[PDB]
This record gives sequence, structure tokens and C-alpha cells, in this order.
Amino acid sequence: LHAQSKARIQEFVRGHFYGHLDFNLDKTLYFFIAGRYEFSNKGADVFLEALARLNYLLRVNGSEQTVVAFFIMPARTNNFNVETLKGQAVRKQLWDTANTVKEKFGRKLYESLLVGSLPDMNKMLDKEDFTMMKRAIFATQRQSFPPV
Amino acid sequence: LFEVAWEVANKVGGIYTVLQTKAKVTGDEWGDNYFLVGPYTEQGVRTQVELLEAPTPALKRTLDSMNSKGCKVYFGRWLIEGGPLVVLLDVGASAWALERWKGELWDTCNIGVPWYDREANDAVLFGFLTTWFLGEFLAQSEEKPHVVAHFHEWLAGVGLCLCRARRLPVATIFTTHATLLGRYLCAGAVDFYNNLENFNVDKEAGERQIYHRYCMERAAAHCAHVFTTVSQITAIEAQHLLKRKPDIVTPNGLNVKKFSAMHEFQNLHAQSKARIQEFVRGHFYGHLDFNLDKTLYFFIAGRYEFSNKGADVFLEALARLNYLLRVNGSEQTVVAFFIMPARTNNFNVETLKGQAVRKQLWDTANTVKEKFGRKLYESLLVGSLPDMNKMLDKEDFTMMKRAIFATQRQSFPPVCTHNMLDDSSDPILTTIRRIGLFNSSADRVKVIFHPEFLSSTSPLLPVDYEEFVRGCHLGVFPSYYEPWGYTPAECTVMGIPSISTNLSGFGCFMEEHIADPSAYGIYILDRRFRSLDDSCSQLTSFLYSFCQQSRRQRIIQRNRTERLSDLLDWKYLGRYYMSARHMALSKAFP
Amino acid sequence: LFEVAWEVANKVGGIYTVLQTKAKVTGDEWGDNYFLVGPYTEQGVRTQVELLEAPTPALKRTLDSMNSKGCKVYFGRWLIEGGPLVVLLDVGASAWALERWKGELWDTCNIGVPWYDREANDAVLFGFLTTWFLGEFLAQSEEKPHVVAHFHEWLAGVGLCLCRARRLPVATIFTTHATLLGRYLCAGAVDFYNNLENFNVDKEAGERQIYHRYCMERAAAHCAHVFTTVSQITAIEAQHLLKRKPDIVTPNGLNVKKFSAMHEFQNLHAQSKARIQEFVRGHFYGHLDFNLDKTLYFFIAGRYEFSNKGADVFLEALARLNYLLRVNGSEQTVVAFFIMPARTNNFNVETLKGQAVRKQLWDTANTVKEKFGRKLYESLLVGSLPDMNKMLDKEDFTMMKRAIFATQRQSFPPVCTHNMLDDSSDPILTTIRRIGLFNSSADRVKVIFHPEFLSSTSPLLPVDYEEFVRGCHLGVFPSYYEPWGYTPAECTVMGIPSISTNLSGFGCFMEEHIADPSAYGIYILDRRFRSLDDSCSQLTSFLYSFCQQSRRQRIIQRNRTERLSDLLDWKYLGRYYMSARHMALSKAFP
Ligand SMILES: O=P(O)(O)OC[C@@H]1O[C@@H](O)[C@H](O)[C@H](O)[C@H]1O
Ligand SMILES: O=P(O)(O)OC[C@@H]1O[C@@H](O)[C@H](O)[C@H](O)[C@H]1O
Ligand SMILES: O=P(O)(O)OC[C@@H]1O[C@@H](O)[C@H](O)[C@H](O)[C@H]1O
Repeated sequence: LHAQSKARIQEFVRGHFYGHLDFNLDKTLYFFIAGRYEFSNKGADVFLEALARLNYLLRVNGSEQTVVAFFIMPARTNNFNVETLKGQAVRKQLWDTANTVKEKFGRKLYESLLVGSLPDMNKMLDKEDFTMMKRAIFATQRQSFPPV
Repeated sequence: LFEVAWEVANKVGGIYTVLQTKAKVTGDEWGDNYFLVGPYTEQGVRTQVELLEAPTPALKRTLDSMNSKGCKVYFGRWLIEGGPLVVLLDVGASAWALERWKGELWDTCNIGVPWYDREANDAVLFGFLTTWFLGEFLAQSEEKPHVVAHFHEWLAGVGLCLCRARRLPVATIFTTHATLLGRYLCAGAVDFYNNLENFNVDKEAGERQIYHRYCMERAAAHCAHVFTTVSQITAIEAQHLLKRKPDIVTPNGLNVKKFSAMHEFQNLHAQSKARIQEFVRGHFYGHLDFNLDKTLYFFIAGRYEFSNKGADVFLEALARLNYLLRVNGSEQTVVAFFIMPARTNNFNVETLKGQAVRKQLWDTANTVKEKFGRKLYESLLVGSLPDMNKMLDKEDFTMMKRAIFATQRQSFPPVCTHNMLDDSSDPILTTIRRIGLFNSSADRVKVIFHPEFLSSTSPLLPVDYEEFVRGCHLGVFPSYYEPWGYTPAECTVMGIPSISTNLSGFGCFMEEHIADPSAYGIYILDRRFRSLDDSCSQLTSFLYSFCQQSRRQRIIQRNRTERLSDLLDWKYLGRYYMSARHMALSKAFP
Repeated sequence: LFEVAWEVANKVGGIYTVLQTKAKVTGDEWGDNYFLVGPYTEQGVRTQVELLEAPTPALKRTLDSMNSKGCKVYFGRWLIEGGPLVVLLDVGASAWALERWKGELWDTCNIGVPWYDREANDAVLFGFLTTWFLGEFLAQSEEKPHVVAHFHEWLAGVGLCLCRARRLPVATIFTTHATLLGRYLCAGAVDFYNNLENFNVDKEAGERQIYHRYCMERAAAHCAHVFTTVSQITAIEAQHLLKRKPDIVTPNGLNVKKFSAMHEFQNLHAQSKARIQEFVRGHFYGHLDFNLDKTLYFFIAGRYEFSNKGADVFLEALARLNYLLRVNGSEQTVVAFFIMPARTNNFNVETLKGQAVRKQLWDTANTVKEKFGRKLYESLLVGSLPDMNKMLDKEDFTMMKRAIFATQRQSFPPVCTHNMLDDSSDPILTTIRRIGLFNSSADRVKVIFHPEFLSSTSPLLPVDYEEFVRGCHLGVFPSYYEPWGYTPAECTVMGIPSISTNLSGFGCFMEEHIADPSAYGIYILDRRFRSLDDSCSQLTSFLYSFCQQSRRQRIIQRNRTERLSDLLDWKYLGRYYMSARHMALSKAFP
């Protein structure tokens, strides 16, 4: 139950970090604090400066481990964040592009296996899927920082 | 109007669907006066007719008289389209007066029936019950209206002459579908169509024990006010056999299922053809060395009749086409399906093995493509491009290599998708072996024999007959002795080209209504005035001509052939029935 | 033949694709004699033209003379269809003799150019280089052949009169696309088409600082042997403005991408429309109270021009249609898309929320259907039927109930799929608010504004412009000041009905070639002889008429409109160019 649920978190964080996924996600730690929105009585502040000290320490040891901290603190809010939903939509669009390309590759591989040969990757290029993948990568580019 | 037929409760022939489709237009024409007469069957009252215990609103006394006099009859609604008013007459209700009836039948039309033929006795008693019902009705109808009687089948028509023996003021119409003795003529190894001027009818009916059946058939034909026949060639054979020229021909019509879009019948052909390809790939694992985008699908369907359906002529025509295609250096390859239901046991192990191998290859492709999708997703997320240096993985190549190793085969693909019970006496396989079609790589014609009705419950070929017909490219029906022909009409309605002969009823009907029947895709032959070699050579020429067109030309041909569905619809064929009924009414009473 | 245009290296206008498509037919006509003249651009030599350092096989001395005399020129092949033989002339290679050239330009056509307009100076030097190249060529060609010069754009045409000033024996053709001053007329809040007989051209060119541009445009038009114009109305406005009646009209042609099947353009409409539905569902979560099978999709595309594209008239016509649909008690609902690229920032949070809600509903349906599939698989394996007493599970109903609870919404759906930078000065939103279209449940017209070019990289609407156009049902283009019109032509090629006006070039061209342009789906208006109210009422009547037809009638309309693609192809439009060239040759030298 921890194995699959963690995956559901990754699909979220990828969506929240489109255009900045420069760290290996297999070496990522997930910390969290939950409960009612109480500042001093729940230790949010101490957790925050402890994480700040950990960040300062991790930039001098030259380590690749990166941690993600969730704050499930129910507060009074209105609407959603446009950037977060945009990131989710971009992740889904990338998934759709990958699905289309993999379906084309599956068709070509099925034909080549039926005729009794091997894929030499000289025809999967197609000079057309590279265009759509290139413009997808162009769309993924971002300049501003991800939201908190 | 009264429709008399033996196929109202049982589906033994195609008359059932013909009557079911004609009921709508006949009811629309005749209002509430349309009544139909048929036998009562225990198996045809459960989900076949809604019995109406209430008396007919316009008829109360005759049913009471009939019930009180001993015979049992039922009224109701046929479970078909439109509003039918059907009557069912029991065959055992009046089985206690067969002796008296045949005693008083000697002086009427002078017909005798063997005692050991239950069906003939049932037909005779049905005719007696029908004529008794007409007599009672006209006695109780105050002679105010005029009654017209229509008879569709010869067993049901035996009572027609009985009415003519009772001086009943009714219009008598006799309609036949085929000659019973003619069916047995074609199995006598004697030419039939080229000797139509000389038949020793009496004896050939005599020693073949079909004498009396033809006897009352001809009696009904002669006594009828008007005589109708399904098609032109059937009319000619009736004139030269029954010695009575039919007044008018009555081709059978079929209801057409229209679509919202004209081109939808093309789309149904697009996907259904795909379902065929997945089959043929499975049947040709390890030998797929030809481009499948340049493949033609021919087929012949119907009951397993060798000479009467033209299987042999199609076979040698395809052999000639194969011989011709190996000297022109063409890449086109054709696949011919034989949907000939025969007696078989179990399946063919090689065919199922091929299906399983195709599915295994699909599974391997799915796994590899899922791995590629994962890798491509990761690379796109990080913001790069697949350079194909990591998709190799040094592991998937191993599984793909052993899959290709498994796909290798040495023996030839089989010609049958089943297991024949007998092989030393099956005409199809003997002819295939004789002409030399073994589905070899160097060949250009493939043969697939599937002796079973196509159904969605079958493990292989998970399509019914309609979808398979819609998926093919050209149906070849070189019929020899075919009264009307339903399968070519069905193919024409579906929107595909067909090959027929003037001998068949459909071919003769089409040849006399549309000029130049070659541009519309209904390739007509001539098996009446030409020898077998000429016919097979013409069929081979037609097959090569079909192979010659491009995809656009084939689309044009199918689109044009689609528009001919309106010709075969009942909306156009009802005119002949109207004319026959009007002529009968004029002959009976002005 | 020589083609002179400024849009050979830069794609600033639609002349690029016109020339690219015309190159094939022009080369096929002229063999290897087809040369094209264009400016040299640093950005248009990388992947835009294959430079040929080798001398022209039929021309060696002129290039050497040109290179030795100081100016730099290049030969090569344009990276377009067919075989093009293009020459690129640098704009800075001969930038050291502008003073001398304009000193000797005073006596030729008497044109003066401001010193602060770099584009005009570049055009003037391009004309000087072109006329110098022609002079060198004819001096070195031994005067054996005859040279014909064709000019497509006014900046490139300034040198044409220069040739006429040098007594060069060539045929002079001047082709224009639109009047520059006419564009600024339409923004002057003064009626333009009803006052075509009286223009104070000199002053209106004077105080608007477009005096000299019109000056050499008119000089080139007058000096040319033949004058051509894109369309009939453009020809009329040129005659009433440039005081020279064009000899013949030259409509622009477009290459058509044919398919294997005629009906394939229908199938591309079938699936693409589906991609629209998945969008609109997402934009109408919690308010889907109308049957989507009876929904019509209208759209207007092109550059963001308010009056010149007829957005306002379309808006009040749709408002009138909405008012009419609420009194007839009809269930038909129409959705109107406005692909009007404007300046925007970010997306709309509600739209993305709706897309996410639709995807979540899809996920819930997928989970429930997978559970149902598992249960049905088990029941079919055991040999039973689903009685629906166990699919309830008392658990999936909870998740479905909370999903339905989440879907509930109270506020109205938004009208824009983006976030406008400004809202107090945007004409579209102000008009929408004024006419009262808020996508309410009781309404019958929905408005969707998408101020961004459609692309496959967009998160919402993952389709490009072509697929979205193919998916709609009727494109409304009530153009007011449109010289030729490319979008309605593209829609007609795609195979969809369109609404245009005689004011537009496409509408005028269609109105004078096909009689009764209503049965083919090209609904023409009359904005020239009618007031605004009459035009909007006629548009509303046309919209209601389109809403009145059934699905079969719409299929007929689209099928018939598809066949008109051959009219707009270059294979038919090349005849006018041939006639113009022949007339020019006859005028120059018999
Ligand atoms: O707990 P982690 O360090 O994230 O390990 C990741 C996953 O943990 C558990 O779910 C299982 O051991 C999995 O086999 C492992 O892949
Ligand atoms: O009929 P064919 O020659 O097999 O053509 C193949 C298919 O035919 C029809 O279904 C359509 O035109 C398809 O677009 C086409 O792909
Ligand atoms: O064009 P419409 O009125 O939306 O019809 C809907 C679709 O149109 C075409 O794509 C085809 O005819 C489809 O068979 C039909 O389902």
C-alpha cells in the first residue's frame, strides 16, 4: 500500500515540477505534517527551521538526496492555483504524446515482428514525430520558479 | 385479401422473411382488410404469434361456427413488422375426416396422395380447411365485398383449385418459387438448360416418385386465374415445363437498412476488413512475405452445393488467375474464402496455433512498447530526446530474438480452418489438390475453407456473416441452377461488387433493367449459350479486370453499386404484385 | 520569365505560400526558363534556399560581371515544391550608391523617398539592382530570346518602371494584392464602399504620410504593359482609386491535398468533432442539461480585426438567433468559437478546473467499469448472468455520490478560455455583455473565446487549427474589407459550408462563377447595397436556415461543398496568368 500510493505522489510532484525535473526521483524523501492548522501547538515553525538547516547542510556535503515536505494544514482558501493545474495539464499532455508515439512504435514493431525481422530504428524516426516531440519540449520550457 | 402459405409458423425456407417484409407494404396498401392464412404449429405459438382470443371486430360468426363444428382455429397478430392479422389452423383438429375429404376430392382436380407421406396429407387437409373457411366466410359475409385469394407456396395452393371447384367468386392467384422436379434434374448428369424444349415430363415425374406433387402443382397453375413466377428464367422453365406461360414475373424484394450517412457502409467495410487481416496474419505466421495493403479478398457463400453454386468454375478460374499472375510479375495477391457449411468435427490445431502465435507476438510488442513508453516519458519529463541508445537494454532483444525463433516454420500453411470428417470424398479438397493450390510463397492465390456458419461465438473469426461479407472486396457467385438468389442481393445491398450469371434469377433480373451492367460492378456471365471453358475464361478475365483497378476505382465501383439497393427494395417490387392482383380481379369479376 | 517579389526570403504575408504553390505549375509550363528574383536575407539562407555556387549552365558572364562590379548576388534552388531557379540580391551590397541612384532617379518616374524609411530605401535599391541585372542580361544575351517580367508586389515593382525608362524590350506585368491607403480608409469612421466614386486621393495620401507609396504604386500600375488585380471588387477599387482599369483579375489559387477516398474528409470531421465535445463537456461541468447530439458548432477565425472581419455582425446575429430560439421551443443549441488571437497572460483557472473535473469523472468511470468487468468476467466464467445485485457493492455508490457532489456548481461558466490583460477596453467582451450572452441554462447560444492560435502543445484543446476547422459544422466569415480571403477558401477545401459576402474577394469570385450559390453551402450576403440591419437580419435568417436542416441534409451540403475544391486549385487559376502573360507579350512585341 505504500509502494503504489507513493507513486500517486510522484505523478503529482512531476506535475508540480514541470521544466525543473533535474534530480533523480528514485532518491527522493517525502516528509509531511498533518492535523489542524495550529502554528505553535503543532510544531510547524520548528519543522520549518529544521528543514532550513537540513537544506543548508545538504549544500555543503555535496549529496544528491532531495526531500519534499507536505503541509496538510487546512486553512481558509478560495479557488485553486492556476500554475499547479497548468502543470498537471502539461504532465497529462506529455503522457498523451508519449502514448501516441508508443502506439506508433508498437504498430511498427508488430509489423516487423510479423514479417520476421528486427527494429533497426531507421524508420521509427518518421521525420514527423520528432517535430511534435520537439514542440512539446519547447512548450515544457519554463522560466519562473514553481509555486509553494 | 388472403395470403396462404405453409411457412408462417416454421422457418424452413426463405419465404418467411419475404412474407415478413412484404407484410408492411401489404398492410399499408390494404388497411385493415389484410388477412393471412397459415398452419398452426405447437412450436410457433410461444414467441412467434400473439394469440387473440377476442373475436375479430369485423368477423364473429364464422369463428364460432368453425369452433362449434369440430375444427380448431386461432386468430392473432404475427410477431413481425407492420400490423398482421394472422389465422392459425391446426393440422390435427380435422384429422378425423381425411377419408371423406379424399372421397369427395376424387371428382375435384382428380389428385391422389400416398398414405405414407405425412407432409402431403397435411397440405391436403390444410387446403380442405382453407376452402371450407372461405366457403363459410362468403356464406356469412352477405356477399357484399369481393374476396381475393393469393397463394405463395405449392403445398398451400392445393386448396386453390378446390375454390375453383366450388364456384366461389374470388380472384385466384398462384405464385411459385421453384420447380421441384427441376432440382432433381440437375443431379441427373444430363444437360438441363440447353434441352429446355424437350422434356418427357410424365415419366420423369413417374419413376422418380414426384409424380403427384408436380400433378397438383400443374393443376393449381392451370386452374388459377393468374400465374406468377419469381424471375424470368424461372418463368421460362415453368412455361416449358408446366405448359403455362406466367402472366407476370414476381421477384422477391428485401428491406434495406438505411444509415444516416451514405458513406457509412464504406466505414463498416474499413474496420471489418481489419478483422479479416488479423485472422489471415494468424493463418500465415512465418510466411508473411507479401504486402498486405495490396491484397484482395474474394468469397463465395451459401449452402454446400458443388455444381449448383459454381464452386468448381470459381476454383479453376482462380487457378488460371494464379497462372497468369506468375508471368506478369505482379505483386497483387488474392485470398479466397469458401463459406461452405459441411459436416466437420473439432478444429484445426495449426490454425489455433497460428492465432495463439499472433497473440503472443502482440503481447511481446505490447510489453516492449510499454517499456519504450516509460523511457520516453522519463526523457520527455527531464527535457531531452530519445537517442535509442538505451531502448536496446540488452534484454528485450533476447526475448524478441527467441520470439522470432519461435515464429519460424517449415511446413506449408493449411487450407482448412477445421477438421474434415472425410477427406477421400470431399469435392473441394480434391479439386484444390488437383489444380495445385497449396498456399506456397511463390503463389499469388490463397484458399481458406471454413465449413461453418460464421458467428461471434466462434473462437477464431469473431465476426458473423454480415460483417465478414461487408469486409470482403468482391463476392463471386457463378450460380448454375438458382431460382432467384438471395446472397448476391444481400451483397448488393451491403454495397459490394458481385459476379453473377444470367442463369440465376438475380442476374437475369439485373440484366433486363439496367443497361451495360459492368460499370456498376455486377459482372454478368453467360452460362446459357456458352460452354464451360468459355464461361471459366470469361470469369478469369473478369477476375483479372477486377485485380487491375486501383483503390480509387474500387471506391467508385462500391459507391455506385451501393445506389442499386433501392431497386431491390419492396417499395419498387410491390408494383408487380399490385399488377398481378389487379389482373386477377379483372379476370374474376369486373 | 522573371518573378520579382519581396517575400521570397521572409514570411510576412501570404504571398510566400502563393508563390510556393504557383512555382510547380509555372516550372511545368516554362521548362528550365523559370527564374525568380528576390532579396537576400541572412535569416533566409540557412534552411530556406540551397545556394548554388556553380554558375548557371545557360548564364555565366552576367554573374561574373555583377560580382566583379561590386554588388553581391547568389544563385540557387528555393526549398519549395517543383524546380525553382532563384536569385538572391543583397540589400547592403550596393548600399554605397544610393545618392547617385536617386540623383539619376529624379528624371525616371519622378519618385522621392523619405530618408528615415529603411524599407522604402531597400525597395528602391532592390528595384535598381533588378533593372541593372536585366540590363546586363539583355546586353549579354545577344538579344536572341525575348524576356517577360512579372512583378507581384509593390515594393518589388518600383524597378518595373525603371525598365520602362530604359527602353528594354520586355513585357511588363504589374500585379497588386491590396491598396495600402484603403486599409487606412476603413479606420476613418467614414463609409468606404458606398462612396467609391469620389476620393480626394492626393490629400488623403498627403496628410496621412502614405503619399509617396501610393505615388510609385500608381506609377508602376500606369507604366505597366498589363495590370492585374486579385479579385473583382479589388479590381473595381483599383480602377476607382488608381484610375486604371485592370486588364484581367488574378485570384489566388491553393494546392489541394487529395485523399484516397472521397468521404475521408467526412471521417476527419467525425473524430475531430469528438475532440471538441471533450472540450465543451469540460467547459460545461455541472450545467450539461442539453443533448449534445443536437449541437451545432459555428466559428470565425483570422486575425483580431473587429470591423474588418465581421465579429460584431456575427454577434448580434447570434443574439437574434438566441431570441428566436426561445420562442419556437426548439431544443437545438449552438456553440460559437472565436479564434481571435489577442494579447493575453496565463490561463483561466475555471477552465482548467473543468478539464480536471472531466478527467476525474473519466477516472471514476474507468475504475467502476474495471470492477464491473472483473465481476462480469467471473460470472461468465462460472456460467451465469449479471443480475446487478452485486455490482452495487455498497462502496462504489459512495465514491460516485461524492463525485457527483463535487461536480455541483453554482456560478455561471466563463466565456473566455484565457485571462485578458485588459477588460474595460476589449470590444468582444463589451459586446457580449451588452447583448446578454452568459452561457445560462435557459439560453440556446454558447460563446467560447480562445485568444490564441490552436496548437497541439496547448494543455486544453490539444488540436491545431486545421483539425478544429475540420471539426466544426459551419464557418461564418462576414468579411467587410477583405481583398481576397484565405480562410473561407481553406474551409471550402476542407469540405465545410461557409458564409461570406460579396465584399470579400472569395465571395465575389464565387458569386460570378456558380449560379445559385445557396445549394452548395456558400451562403453569400450583401453588405454593399444593404444597410447593417438588413445584413444582420439576412445573416440571422441564414443561421436559422442552417439550424433547420437534418443530419442527412447537412451531409449532403458538406459532400457538395467538397467538390468545389477543384475550382480554387492552381490547375484552374493558371489560365488567368497565362492570359495575362500572353497579352503582355502581344503588347510588348508581336
Ligand atoms: O520505502 P522506499 O525506500 O521508498 O522503497 C521503495 C519501495 O518500498 C516498499 O514499497 C517496497 O519495498 C518496494 O519494493 C520498494 O520499491
Ligand atoms: O476498398 P479498399 O481498396 O480496400 O480501400 C481501403 C479502404 O476502403 C474504404 O474502407 C475507405 O475508402 C478507406 O479509406 C480505405 O482505406
Ligand atoms: O455532420 P453531423 O451532422 O455532425 O453528423 C455527424 C457525423 O457526420 C459525419 O462525420 C458522418 O456522417 C458521421 O457518420 C456522422 O456521425
